[PDB]
Amino acid sequence: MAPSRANTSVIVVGGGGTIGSSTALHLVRSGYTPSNVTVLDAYPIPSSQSAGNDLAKIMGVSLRNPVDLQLALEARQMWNEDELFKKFFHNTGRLDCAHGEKDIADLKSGYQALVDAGLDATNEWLDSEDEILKRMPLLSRDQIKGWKAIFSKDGGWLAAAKAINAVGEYLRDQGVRFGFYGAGSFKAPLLAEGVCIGVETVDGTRYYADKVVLAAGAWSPTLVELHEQCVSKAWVYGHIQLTPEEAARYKNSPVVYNGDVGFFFEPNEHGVIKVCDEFPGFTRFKMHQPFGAKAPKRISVPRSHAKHPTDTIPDASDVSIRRAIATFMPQFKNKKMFNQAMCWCTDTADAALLICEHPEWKNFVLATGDSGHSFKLLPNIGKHVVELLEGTLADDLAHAWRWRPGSGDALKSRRSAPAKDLADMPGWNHD
Ligand SMILES: Cc1cc2nc3c(=O)[nH]c(=O)nc-3n(C[C@H](O)[C@H](O)[C@H](O)COP(=O)(O)OP(=O)(O)OC[C@H]3O[C@@H](n4cnc5c(N)ncnc54)[C@H](O)[C@@H]3O)c2cc1C
Ligand SMILES: [Cl-]
Ligand SMILES: [Cl-]
Ligand SMILES: [Cl-]
Ligand code: NA
Ligand code: NA
Repeated sequence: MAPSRANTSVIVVGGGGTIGSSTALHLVRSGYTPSNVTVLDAYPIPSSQSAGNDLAKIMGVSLRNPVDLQLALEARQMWNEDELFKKFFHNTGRLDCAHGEKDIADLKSGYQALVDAGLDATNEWLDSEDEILKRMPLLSRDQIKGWKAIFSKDGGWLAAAKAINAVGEYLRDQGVRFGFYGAGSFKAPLLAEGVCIGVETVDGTRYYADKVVLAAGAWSPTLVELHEQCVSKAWVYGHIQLTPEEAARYKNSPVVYNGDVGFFFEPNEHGVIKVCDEFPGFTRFKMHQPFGAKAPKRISVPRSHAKHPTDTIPDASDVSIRRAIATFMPQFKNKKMFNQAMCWCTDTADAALLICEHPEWKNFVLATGDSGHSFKLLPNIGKHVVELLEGTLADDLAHAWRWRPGSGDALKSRRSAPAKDLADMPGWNHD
């Protein structure tokens, strides 16, 4: 007879990443026996190639629809109040800025949506250079001519690697089982007459459990057949070094974001500032056969920086990140950029998550579709994956997250354009 919580075993594939580690965290917190939880990943938690594993990330701009609202609020509560996560959230505030008549109009209606969702207390509209420089004087009046902004008091950045590592340490201490590398890289579900009973990894190690969760990020559509519900894309970052004097000047600075430029935020403990641009992402299409598809298909397969650490970023991304520096930090415009790299995410057509049982395999549950904006949900997203496993997922979440092949083009998703492909963007490959 099929089990209580204490007797239920769960494998989390990709449990070294954002959604996976959250899932393992909430299994244990909700009272699964730790030894009954297995975390499998290609790399040790925090996984080298996890989009959530770098020294610092920003919370980022919320999406403006009610499910994302509720998730981001859940997350915010936990980043403020959860003893595990609190210490890694740096509540510097955020400026979401815009320039151009269309962009500013969209920013303003976005602002109104926030007011109308009841976030008026923590968001203010800034309608001049002066009001923006008040919130961050270190911005350049020349550069932000005619900018307007939303300032969010609740915004900030996240010691992301440190957070996932704290989760990993907690899982470890509690007695979660780990397999990494050959013993952690998913190859295929184990199936008994149409029902999933485990997974086999690349090196042929077999694991058995009552539930399997595929939280494999950008790799999810490469591992099992998803009929293009998820299309995986790379974004880019670089770093600049500030002197101790400069770093101290920039300390406690808000996150600054502009959708036409990119973002940056305060330097870390080592006086390093991370800079990103904003763009529709890059695919890397090639032939690959997920499991559960008759035949190899052209799909976007991440080019992993962990597998290929000599990779950088396309020349065009160097140019766009440079432009961001020159706009945000004109006085640093000559600083050398280092540790430029790509991180991989996976887009759904509607940019909502894909968290559902796989129609073909009972007890095989997808938890992916992160759509380039889910790191903020590290604290909370696992709770809802567990809910799904337990049949208790709220209706609206289950709906937003449901299986939905053929329901839109994820290559474009909600971005401004279909992603370009790395094959056509020179300068990242240094083999
Ligand atoms: C530059 C950049 C800026 C971003 N900005 C923001 C932001 O401001 N705010 C925000 O909320 N989000 C942001 N995102 C997105 C955020 O990083 C992701 O949405 C989130 O981290 C993805 O979570 P995930 O668990 O789906 O994937 P990941 O964290 O990448 O985890 C997937 C895991 O699966 C593992 N895996 C892969 N293949 C296998 C296999 N065969 N077997 C076992 N395991 C496997 C991987 O090793 C990895 O650990 C940003 C991302 C990038 C790259
Ligand atoms: Cl932010
Ligand atoms: Cl300076
Ligand atoms: Cl490759
Ligand atoms: Na990293
Ligand atoms: Na200034």
